[PDB]
Amino acid sequence: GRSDAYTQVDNFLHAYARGGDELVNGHPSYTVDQAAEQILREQASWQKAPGDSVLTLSYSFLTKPNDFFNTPWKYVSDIYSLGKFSAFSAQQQAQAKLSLQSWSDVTNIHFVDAGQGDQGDLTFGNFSSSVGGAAFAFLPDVPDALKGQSWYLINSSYSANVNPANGNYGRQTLTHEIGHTLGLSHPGDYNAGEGDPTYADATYAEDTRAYSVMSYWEEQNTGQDFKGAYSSAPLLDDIAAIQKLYGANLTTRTGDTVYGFNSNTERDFYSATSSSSKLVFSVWDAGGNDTLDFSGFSQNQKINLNEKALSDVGGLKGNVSIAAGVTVENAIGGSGSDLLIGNDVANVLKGGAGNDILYGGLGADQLWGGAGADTFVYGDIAESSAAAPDTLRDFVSGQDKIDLSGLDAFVNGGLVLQYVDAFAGKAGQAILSYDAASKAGSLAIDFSGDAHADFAINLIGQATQADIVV
Amino acid sequence: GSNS
Ligand SMILES: [Ca+2]
Ligand SMILES: [Ca+2]
Ligand SMILES: [Ca+2]
Ligand SMILES: [Ca+2]
Ligand SMILES: [Ca+2]
Ligand SMILES: [Ca+2]
Ligand SMILES: [Ca+2]
Ligand SMILES: [Ca+2]
Ligand SMILES: [Zn+2]
Repeated sequence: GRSDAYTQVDNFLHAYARGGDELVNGHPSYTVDQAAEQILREQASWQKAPGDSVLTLSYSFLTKPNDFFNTPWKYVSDIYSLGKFSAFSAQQQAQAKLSLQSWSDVTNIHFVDAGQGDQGDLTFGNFSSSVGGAAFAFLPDVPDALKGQSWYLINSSYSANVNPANGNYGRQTLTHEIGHTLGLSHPGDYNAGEGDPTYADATYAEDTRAYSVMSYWEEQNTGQDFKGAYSSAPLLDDIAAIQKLYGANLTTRTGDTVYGFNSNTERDFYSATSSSSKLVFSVWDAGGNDTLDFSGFSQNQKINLNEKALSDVGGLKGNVSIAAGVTVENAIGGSGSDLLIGNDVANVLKGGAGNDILYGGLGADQLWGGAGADTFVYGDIAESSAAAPDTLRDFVSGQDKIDLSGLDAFVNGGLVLQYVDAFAGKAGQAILSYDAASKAGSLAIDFSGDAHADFAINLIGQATQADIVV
Repeated sequence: GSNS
């Protein structure tokens, strides 16, 4: 019967499920693609020059009020006065550039710094009189007099826009407003100032800040928990939406990249600096051998390398995700008892200290349990075929375990393992080998009964019959 | 038209 380790893997593989025809929080559930279409419903975008595959947009920071600011009512019916104008401070300008960079990283847009003034396609400025929201922007389908503008509230009562920084609301606000200027709408038909919207007004269940920075709703609505942090950069559904609009950026981070601790991304939101770092990010990466390094955390973590999957990292829930179309190869756990789930390619998974559960999935994986009693789980023969077996790099008999309980043959076929020294043409025969000189071992199983191994696992260290579950 |  399926062990608890196998059950934990299965449960996490199906965590944060999306799609289908059942109600979730009183709303229909949408897949990433369905949500992306919803976010793009306005059908507004900047036009690329004929033939150009890359859209180039400039930006500038206003130094004085413009026509809209002076006479709002001539452009929008609801706004009569914006109060007093103020230019973006150095802090705001620096943070704005990081937000713009986070959008250009994922799609084919090149942002050009046009400096101080009103010459940029995109412009930024502050206002002091509350218009029912922290900031506002215009979608690209408005008159040239309003196109590309985003405005931010700064007054004695509201200070979130004064100090934007990685992980805070001010930084997410910049990313959110820039998203509007590029053509993205909120995931549902709601807006600050129009009635009194709540999550009950969302069109689909996944309209939360766990999936889109364009959402107004807390991540807890969908089961995630960022402990007060806010995503600084585009999330899973934002990436899907913007790429459908301007294309996927296939040159971003094409080298071997490390996310988390020891990051070489040069992106504040992808970097962990201490065991206290609250990470919230969705990985966009165009190539190379990449690694999710979460070695510096001591909390129990659940890491899933499959595209579109969410992971529970550094004490938060559903805070790390991998964008659709991205292949991340390796993952390193921390000192807690972690769950590491690989994907279809060859992965290097390292559990570190703690009693970890590792699941390589398809491909010939290199698995390191590290210190502690680790369990290497298998759910299908194909996951470690005789032709491309996994290698358990630091197996310690009596401590670690090889778990085969979830295989169909044992759960359903009622097969019983019979250890022998040579195959004789009988299903279920297994050969456990160990060369004490090289310290290399092996487990080979003939499930078909043709005297040819169908499943095999290479070992560095000895494994005994007592180390193999079911 | 003023999207917050
Ligand atoms: Ca890379
Ligand atoms: Ca890769
Ligand atoms: Ca661990
Ligand atoms: Ca371990
Ligand atoms: Ca794999
Ligand atoms: Ca171990
Ligand atoms: Ca494998
Ligand atoms: Ca066979
Ligand atoms: Zn908005």
